[PDB]
Amino acid sequence: TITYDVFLSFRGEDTRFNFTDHLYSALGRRGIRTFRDDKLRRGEAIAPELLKAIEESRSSVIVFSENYARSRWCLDALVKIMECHKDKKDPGHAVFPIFYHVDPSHVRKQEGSFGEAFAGYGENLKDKIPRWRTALTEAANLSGWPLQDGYESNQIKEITDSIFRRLKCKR
Ligand SMILES: NC(=O)c1ccc[n+]([C@@H]2O[C@H](COP(=O)([O-])OP(=O)(O)OC[C@H]3O[C@@H](n4cnc5c(N)ncnc54)[C@H](O)[C@@H]3O)[C@@H](O)[C@H]2O)c1
Repeated sequence: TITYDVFLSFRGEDTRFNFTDHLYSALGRRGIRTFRDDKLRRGEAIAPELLKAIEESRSSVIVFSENYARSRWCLDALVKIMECHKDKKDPGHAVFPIFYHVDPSHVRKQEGSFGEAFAGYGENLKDKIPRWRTALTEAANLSGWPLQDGYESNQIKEITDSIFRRLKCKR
């Protein structure tokens, strides 16, 4: 079953109210139905509604940001997104990564200030760190958009145009 065209994965502390919100609106203007979580959530494990939303999405757009790996919920959602890209067919789950002011290699290799996040995870999350690294490394190896300082409105326009074209070709 399919409900959304795009599941928007992002680190709220970094881009909730600014870049990802403008990206969310641009996707809507193109007729791309997008799930952008805005609910208050608490607890240890990721909310099941988010995992369910990923399963019912034709694709996921990941807004990688400096502190993305500092949130277990973002990493857990990424693991689900990549398990979906690999295992799901009819329809497939496309994955569009956006490196928002982060070096793509910092995400792929878990290096730089982006990689420092894994020092804060202890042995309570030993079993998780390998699937987290693998999901990050895999996601960073899909054709995306490295975004450095620049006119964001144009960056988002090119990104959502390319996603609109790719999703229409997948249908
Ligand atoms: N999947 C891709 O489209 C892509 C593109 C470039 C590099 N890479 C990864 O980086 C490694 C090294 O690449 P290189 O030797 O060409 O030099 P490099 O690491 O400098 O990358 C070349 C250019 O591609 C950009 N880039 C990196 N990851 C990207 C991605 N996922 N989507 C779009 N652009 C991306 C970089 O910012 C850089 O401008 C490769 O072995 C691969 O794992 C992947």
